[PDB]
Amino acid sequence: RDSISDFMQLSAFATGHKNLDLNIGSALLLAFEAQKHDFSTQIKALREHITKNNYQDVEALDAAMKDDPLHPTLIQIIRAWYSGVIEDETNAKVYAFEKALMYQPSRDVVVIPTYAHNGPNYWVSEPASVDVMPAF
Amino acid sequence: ISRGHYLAIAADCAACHTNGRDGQFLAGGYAISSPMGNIYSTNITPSKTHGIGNYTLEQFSKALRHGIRADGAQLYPAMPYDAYNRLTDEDVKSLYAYIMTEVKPVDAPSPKTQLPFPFSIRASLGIWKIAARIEGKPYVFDHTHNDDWNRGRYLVDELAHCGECHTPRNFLLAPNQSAYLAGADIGSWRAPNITNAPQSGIGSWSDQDLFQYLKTGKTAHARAAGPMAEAIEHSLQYLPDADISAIVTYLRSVPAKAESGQTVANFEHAGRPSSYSVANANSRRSNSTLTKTTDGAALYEAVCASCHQSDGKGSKDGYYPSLVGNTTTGQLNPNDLIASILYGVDRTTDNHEILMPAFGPDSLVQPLTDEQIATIADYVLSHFGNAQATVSADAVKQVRAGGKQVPLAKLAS
Amino acid sequence: NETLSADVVIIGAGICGSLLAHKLVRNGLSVLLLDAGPRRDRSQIVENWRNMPPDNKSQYDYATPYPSVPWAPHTNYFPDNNYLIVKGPDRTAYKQGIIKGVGGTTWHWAASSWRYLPNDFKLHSTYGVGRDYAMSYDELEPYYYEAECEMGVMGPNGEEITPSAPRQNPWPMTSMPYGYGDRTFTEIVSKLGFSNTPVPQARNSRPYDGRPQCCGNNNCMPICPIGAMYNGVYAAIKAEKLGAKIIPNAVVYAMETDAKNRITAISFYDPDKQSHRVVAKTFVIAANGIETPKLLLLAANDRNPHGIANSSDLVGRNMMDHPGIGMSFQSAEPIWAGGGSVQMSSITNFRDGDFRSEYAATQIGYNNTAQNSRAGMKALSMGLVGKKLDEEIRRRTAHGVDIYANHEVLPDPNNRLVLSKDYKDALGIPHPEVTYDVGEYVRKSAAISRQRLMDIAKAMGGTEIEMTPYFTPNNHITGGTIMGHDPRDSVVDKWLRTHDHSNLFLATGATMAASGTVASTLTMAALSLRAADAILNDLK
Ligand SMILES: Cc1cc2nc3c(=O)[nH]c(=O)nc-3n(C[C@H](O)[C@H](O)[C@H](O)COP(=O)(O)OP(=O)(O)OC[C@H]3O[C@@H](n4cnc5c(N)ncnc54)[C@H](O)[C@@H]3O)c2cc1C
Ligand code: HEC
Ligand code: HEC
Ligand code: HEC
Ligand code: F3S
Repeated sequence: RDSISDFMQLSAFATGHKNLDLNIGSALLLAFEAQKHDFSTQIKALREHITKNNYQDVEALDAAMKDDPLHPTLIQIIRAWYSGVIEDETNAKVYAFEKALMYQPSRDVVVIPTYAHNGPNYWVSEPASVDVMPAF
Repeated sequence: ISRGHYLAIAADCAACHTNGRDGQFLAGGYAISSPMGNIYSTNITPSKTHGIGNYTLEQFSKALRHGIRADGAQLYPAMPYDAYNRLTDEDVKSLYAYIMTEVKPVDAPSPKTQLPFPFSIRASLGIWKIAARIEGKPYVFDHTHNDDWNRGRYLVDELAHCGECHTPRNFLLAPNQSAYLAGADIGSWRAPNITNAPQSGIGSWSDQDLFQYLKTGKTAHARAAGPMAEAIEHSLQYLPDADISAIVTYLRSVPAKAESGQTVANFEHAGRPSSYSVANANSRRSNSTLTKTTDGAALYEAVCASCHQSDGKGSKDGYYPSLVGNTTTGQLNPNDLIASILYGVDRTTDNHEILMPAFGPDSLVQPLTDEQIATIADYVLSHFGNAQATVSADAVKQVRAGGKQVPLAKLAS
Repeated sequence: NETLSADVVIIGAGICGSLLAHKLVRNGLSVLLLDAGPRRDRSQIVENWRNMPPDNKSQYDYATPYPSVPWAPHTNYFPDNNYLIVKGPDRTAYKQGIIKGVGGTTWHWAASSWRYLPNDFKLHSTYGVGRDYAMSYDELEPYYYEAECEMGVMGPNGEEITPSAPRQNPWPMTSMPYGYGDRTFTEIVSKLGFSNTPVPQARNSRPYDGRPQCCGNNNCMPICPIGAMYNGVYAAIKAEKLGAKIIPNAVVYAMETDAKNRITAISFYDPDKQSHRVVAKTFVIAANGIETPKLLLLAANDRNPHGIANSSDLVGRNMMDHPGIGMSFQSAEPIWAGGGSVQMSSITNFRDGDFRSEYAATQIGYNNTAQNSRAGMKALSMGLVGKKLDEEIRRRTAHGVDIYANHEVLPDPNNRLVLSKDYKDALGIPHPEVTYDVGEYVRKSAAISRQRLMDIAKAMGGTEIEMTPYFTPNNHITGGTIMGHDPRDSVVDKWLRTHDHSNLFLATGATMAASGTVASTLTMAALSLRAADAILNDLK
């Protein structure tokens, strides 16, 4: 629990989005510890860094950790939370879809491929502008 | 348009005397799946050879209200003459004029209904008619209420014959008047309770909601399906607005009738914020022709996540209905839900066609086994609508067979 | 299995075989569809695609939802099973994908049903290049229309778009409205002088057949979870409903000919490599443009040592396809791909002309598949973080544009389909091997289509301009079974009947004596039903 709670806290800080599914988090952490045994030590170290340096957002945290050994793990957990996958092969396990974070910033216009948007004829309307962040 | 044409449109005589989209209109030949079997509608066009062109006014009124043909035989109750008996003489002569003067004769015999013994002979029907208490004084203006109340009663009981399906039938398949507008199983489908009961019936429905339901069949809480699909797409969508207002006015005044095990209105059920696990189908990759995916959530997302979202609230624009807080899923009896899963929904209103695909064995989208219906309906019922009901393999297989078999049908063995 | 005897045995239970079986069983005959693969479910293909890692959603991978069976292997070009060895300097042009099962490749096809021009049937009579068909388009018109009605195809009913295929009775649907991107492409290339036209899509703009209308899931590639587009499974189960027999897991490998060269029986293997024999009055192959010549060469009898219907040495020869070059880039203005279907528009201005005597005519089309997965993957590619990650995701999914340009290839006998002498499968069948040469015709055509793509990129102002040096696979398996009147220079006649075997018809993709310039599966369906009528005349 404590590992998973700190896991969802670190993911909320790294992604910058407070609304994250808990099952997706628990499952992603399970796959993460499956891939490397020492993921818990790395996440405690990363939380320690963000707390001690008092990093407000993940942007300054990434800027100040461009060369430290804990950059790859943060980048890869962000990759797993967004893309929903961890590996780079065509047979990797997909752990979250329709809730993966890449499909959210373009959710209102771009339809999630297997879930229908509003109505059978929505695309008759003009789309939203690209310079506005909708939500999430 | 003419008074007779409007009266026929209101009475919905076209839906049951037309054999689908083809089968030129008012030539009959359309089969009703009565408990005894298929009852074929007769051709009503004024054809002198094969039609009813030789019919005169007295015989037409007799066939319309008391169920006797020109030859003298009785008409099967599948004709709603028990409720059609109460139109006034002006209305019956208006329908006479509409039939002989406004519909083209067509020279094509309709199929003859062949009923199993002892229902093969259509002569014992007089005993059922006298036992059913059909007669039947023609309608008169009740002066206790306003004009709209009487007009709504006229459409409900005389023209639209709501009690033909919304009033349960007794042992003799006669209208059990005591539970007036309380719903009944009419085969694979079930007409629900529509009385003024705030929980069992439509008493809690807003007036605009009932008006939209009666004019289009599409609203945020209920969608007309099956028998309402045909009834609305054939009778009510062309019917003028004031008569819809009279209808809702009367439905707001009918006495209440409670159903067993109801606590909230059928459209007042909250949804469980639960979904499937995406990871579980990773074990199901490279695994075509699904038979192993037995979990309710996995099947639900496999077939039903596209239209009704994983949250079960449907489309934003409303074309895909909100399964949460919907009467079909919120009814205690899943016969509406099971029938919706089995046959889909097809309703053509203003030449615009609602259609949700069937998921029976003859589906073209995804023909899926009966156990899959049962598990899917169980998940839908528990998570999004009324969680107090259950759906089993036997119930869905029964509805596939054509609804529960009435005891009388066993006499034909 | 003792005999599985029938009036007609027709092989390949795809759209070809399913439509053939439905038309034949609608006339009251005995029909045996066979297919090399098992059954599949739409919902399971949907879920398999649902859990497939988005890296293969970035680069278009449509197959892994559909499993591959060891006895009947189908082509996969993400990590390759080496099923289809292709050689020649233009080898990459022939990396054609297929699926084996109840529905075939048509299980996952983009629903671009098209009509050929009459000139496409008389190219050598019109330009002195290519080859002429055994018949004309007016002969095939009513068959083509009945296929359009059967599948439930949308089309641009009233528009004088370009000189194109004439129609006699109009289209049983109206095309669904464009998405934003299709409108933008149309206007910008109307400014560019290119004529963009709607694609005719075998989908539901309104409920029909009992299937709801398209929801714009933009996942026609590979599979819709709604059944709003046509699939061969529809005709398959429809034929099954009328009493026709289907058999999964039936891999044909041999056949027998009597003294009159008429086919008495053929022999297939089940997954357990059990040989079962089937005997029928009529024998017809409707499998694929690669599978059919494979079967023909595989069972070369003593009467036909070189191969079945190969007396002219033209089985698998003259291999046709559309050499394509596909492009991806980032638009200056938002393009917003993902609205509606997966293909809605294409440029058809260059589908014909007097230039055809020198170089090939080309079709420039656009992919309407959602760029959201590609955008997310490319945004994560340089490891960008925070809000900037979402901004980059949004700009990449709003500015990603995907084009392609296909050509027309002339019949080359050297374009061959030798059976591999080095690779084999679970049943021991020699795996297919092709050797493709694109030809100076298509080289000259590409020399101009490339300029056209440079102009299409420049006028709209794309960034990250990516160009492949090779030809992309357009998966139109035509040629190998050429039509004609002379038995010494062809295999089958205008009624699809083989010259060597009067009992053998070939309703396959390889039938087309020319590849044309556009999609050609609806031509294939028209041919299949023409063969159905020929079988009707033969047996009645
Ligand atoms: C990525 C892609 C995009 C495409 N886009 C388009 C497009 O836009 N427009 C268009 O018109 N077309 C397009 N196509 C082509 C189209 O999808 C197919 O060519 C079409 O389905 C025709 O296939 P078929 O019916 O001939 O074969 P299929 O239906 O695929 O196969 C028939 C069956 O034959 C069986 N079989 C094969 N060999 C044997 C054997 N030896 N013994 C027994 N059974 C056997 C197999 O089991 C198979 O199921 C595309 C194809 C691909 C791959
Ligand atoms: C005369 C015009 C009426 C009126 C006012 C109503 N009915 Fe019907 N109806 C039928 C069936 C099978 C259903 C249930 C569909 C399902 O289970 O999904 C309905 C539904 C309704 C409602 C909705 C109320 C609800 O609880 O969902 C209402 C308000 C309603 N009806 C009123 C079938 C029939 C008929 C079959 C022959 C007949 C006639 C009518 N209905 C007539 C009427
Ligand atoms: C589908 C329900 C239904 C409705 C609604 C309906 N009918 Fe019929 N009708 C029937 C059936 C069923 C029969 C035959 C029943 C029998 O033989 O016992 C019949 C028989 C008749 C007959 C006898 C003709 C013959 O040859 O048997 C007449 C006349 C007739 N209907 C007129 C009407 C009129 C007028 C209306 C007003 C629109 C109407 N019906 C509405 C179903 C219906
Ligand atoms: C996009 C095709 C589609 C599919 C697939 C689909 N639905 Fe629906 N469904 C609809 C539409 C559209 C309606 C309402 C029709 C209208 O408003 O015109 C509807 C209505 C319903 C109704 C009846 C609502 C009412 O008031 O009568 C139920 C119950 C339902 N859906 C549940 C399901 C379930 C459970 C599944 C999956 C097993 C499913 N649907 C699959 C589109 C679909
Ligand atoms: S995925 Fe389906 S909803 Fe339409 S866009 Fe393709 S047929």
